[PDB]
Amino acid sequence: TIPADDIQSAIEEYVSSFEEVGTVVDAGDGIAHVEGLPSV
Amino acid sequence: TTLAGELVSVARLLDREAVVTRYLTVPAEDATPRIRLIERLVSGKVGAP
Repeated sequence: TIPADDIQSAIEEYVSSFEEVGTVVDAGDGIAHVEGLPSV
Repeated sequence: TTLAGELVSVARLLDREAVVTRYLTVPAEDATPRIRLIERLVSGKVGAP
């Protein structure tokens, strides 16, 4: 079942786990959206 | 049958914490931290396959 409310630790570590490349997801009119690049 | 039970249980677990689902559902290339995350969630809770 559900853990003992340690989920935040998991995710916070997932974030603390952060050569980097992103990918363009949208483009048009001179404006782009870039997925990735967690440290820009 | 226990595969089905545990998989629907972890589905409940996913729909219970939306933020962790958002995090593990990033469409990124080096997804390896994600996989760590998930086993970190149920390392000793469910079956191996």
